[PDB]
Amino acid sequence: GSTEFLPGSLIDRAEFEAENRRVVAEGGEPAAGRPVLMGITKASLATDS
Repeated sequence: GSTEFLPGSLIDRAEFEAENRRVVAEGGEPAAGRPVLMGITKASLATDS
C-alpha cells in the first residue's frame, strides 16, 4: 500500500508492527504479512551489519 515496502521482501516483526502502527495513526493503511520459516544460512546472511 503506502508503507514504503517492496511486496515480497522479508522484514523483522518489530519493524513491521512499528510501521503498521505508525502509518495507520497518521495516514492509514495496513500492510499484509504472513509468518515465514528460514534456514540458518539465510538468517545469518540477512543481518543488519
